[PDB]
Amino acid sequence: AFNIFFMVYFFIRFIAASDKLWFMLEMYSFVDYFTIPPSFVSIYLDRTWIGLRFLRALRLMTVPDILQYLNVLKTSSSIRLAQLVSIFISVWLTAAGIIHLLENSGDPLDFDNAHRLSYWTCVYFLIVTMSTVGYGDVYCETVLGRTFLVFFLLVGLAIFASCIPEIIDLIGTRAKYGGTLKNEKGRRHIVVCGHITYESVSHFLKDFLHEDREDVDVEVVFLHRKPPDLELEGLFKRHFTTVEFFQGTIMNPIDLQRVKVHEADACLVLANKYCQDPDAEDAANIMRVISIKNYSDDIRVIIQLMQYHNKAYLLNIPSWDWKQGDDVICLAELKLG
Amino acid sequence: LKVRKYWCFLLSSIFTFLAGLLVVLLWRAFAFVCTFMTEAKDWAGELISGQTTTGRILVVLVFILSIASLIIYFVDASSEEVERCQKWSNNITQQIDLAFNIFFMVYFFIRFIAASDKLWFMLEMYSFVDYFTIPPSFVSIYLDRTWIGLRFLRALRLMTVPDILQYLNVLKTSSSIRLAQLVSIFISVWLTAAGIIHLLENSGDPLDFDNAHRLSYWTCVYFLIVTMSTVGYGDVYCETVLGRTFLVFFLLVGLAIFASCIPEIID
Ligand SMILES: CC(C)CCC[C@@H](C)[C@H]1CC[C@H]2[C@@H]3CC=C4C[C@@H](O)CC[C@]4(C)[C@H]3CC[C@]12C
Ligand SMILES: CC(C)CCC[C@@H](C)[C@H]1CC[C@H]2[C@@H]3CC=C4C[C@@H](O)CC[C@]4(C)[C@H]3CC[C@]12C
Ligand SMILES: [K+]
Ligand SMILES: [K+]
Ligand SMILES: [K+]
Ligand SMILES: [K+]
Repeated sequence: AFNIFFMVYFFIRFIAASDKLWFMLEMYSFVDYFTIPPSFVSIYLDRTWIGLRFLRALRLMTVPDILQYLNVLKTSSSIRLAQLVSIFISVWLTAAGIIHLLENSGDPLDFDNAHRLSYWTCVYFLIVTMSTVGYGDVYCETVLGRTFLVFFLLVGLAIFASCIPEIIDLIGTRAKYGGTLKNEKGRRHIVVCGHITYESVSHFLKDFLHEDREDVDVEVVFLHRKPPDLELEGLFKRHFTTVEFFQGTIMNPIDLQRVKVHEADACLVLANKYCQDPDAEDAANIMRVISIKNYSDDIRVIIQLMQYHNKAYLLNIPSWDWKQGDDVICLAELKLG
Repeated sequence: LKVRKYWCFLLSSIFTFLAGLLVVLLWRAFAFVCTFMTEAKDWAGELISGQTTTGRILVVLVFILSIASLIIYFVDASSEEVERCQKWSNNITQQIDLAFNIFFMVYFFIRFIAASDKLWFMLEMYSFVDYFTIPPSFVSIYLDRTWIGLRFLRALRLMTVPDILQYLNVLKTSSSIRLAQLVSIFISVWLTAAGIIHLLENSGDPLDFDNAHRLSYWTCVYFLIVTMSTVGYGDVYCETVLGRTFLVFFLLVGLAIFASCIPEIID
């Protein structure tokens, strides 16, 4: 019942083929040549043979094509991952079928040195070979089995060494920093963005959380684009109950929702004082204030500014209001003062 | 050993995980249809991170019994048999195991309170270790018989050593933190995988248990390092169906760990 469907599917593919000569030599059609015709012969002969039924595993390499036809796979990484997994599994299962047939049948024209091996033992034997472990508990004994193993060792080992490392890093690790900040009743928090480094965060947290000042239950939420390094991650661990970090940009309205800017007491924009171009640094920080004010107008913003002539741009923003608590800390004005 | 009660140990661990999973979901529904918790949640989170003086003691105390729990598992796996019945009062090893396990459940409860969301906490990797470790101890207490079970999961607790050292500010530079993470990950995976091989090979195939392969735990440790190095002497190899099945999955991922951790540890 399955084979008759595949021949009419083969005929449909034949009609759709642009050139018939190259279609007959296609890899997929070669699978159908050695699969369906044996079924009819076994029907007339009233006897069954395992034959080359292992070639059905080669049909798994068209799964990424099938998923792309239905638009299930969209991003490039998912397409690459699907191709590598499908190729590795199909080759692994097909090679195990070849070993299973050659070993169990025995040498041709005598068929007296048959080696009894289960198919799943051959699957286990194949993965030991591709990993280059080679226990030797299971090994090929027939001439044909060893002959195929010689060719497989040349090409099969390269597939394992190229697919598995690329599969692992493509999967990667789950995003450690992400998701929305959990809402709490009667909770006060501030959002700190801009120049977020280990030196800037540690210096800020020491001054912000000092037992010489009044005790207030305000927690700090950090938003930055680049993931933190190991030193910064350890610092956040030591302040687990009062400091939270999220990965994202203040210019993305989605990320502003994640950190709950509209519910924050104030937004603090740190600046890179040791920057090559003070004008470029000031322009980036000014755009951050515009993004925050665009999301909501009644949010207190405190921003570190590098040069005084850039202060006019912030003052000309319609939503900027010094009465409501918006402040500009100009390093050039304060230092020279 | 006429009838094996290993299913009772597995059923209780599955039931405990399922009961806790639905209770959290039911409590969310119960809360939906219907100040101390907030105060306790902040206090609990401060304790597990070792911010206060009592928090530092608990974090250090967690380190001490994490190694101790694994050590008593080594002497427990040295037994020739995997299943045996004995009075709990006769052996002092079971008594010490109970003393360590009761601490880990109250430590689990403290971590549960400190958790921001309870649903994701129940699915955490660390909590999965506690699901299959402590509930079997109580079942073995009532059944008056002991089983090796999944006690090898205690080695997974070693991956929190870098977190413990970071809580106490022992690790400061980035290189030391990276080195601690790689060493802890490699050792925990190596010891856990050896425990899986030791259990599967010694127990035998399920529902028959007649093809058991007698292997010591340290032989499995030696077998694992030969596998990850891709040397494969073949003097020691898996014979059971379940043992080979796990080896197939380990060869896909375990070999990558060795090839990525050891070169990075050396330099
Ligand atoms: C594309 C064509 C020309 C390639 C050559 C045809 C191939 C596929 C055919 C022709 C001869 C056939 C082989 C003849 C003899 C044997 C030995 C038997 O115990 C297993 C099958 C096996 C190994 C056959 C496999 C398929 C085979 C190799
Ligand atoms: C997270 C949950 C859903 C995963 C599935 C539950 C797992 C952990 C449980 C359910 C069935 C259990 C298995 C049932 C049978 C056996 C065979 C026995 O000789 C060794 C233990 C072993 C191998 C058990 C290991 C643990 C097990 C696999
Ligand atoms: K090798
Ligand atoms: K070898
Ligand atoms: K080898
Ligand atoms: K060998």
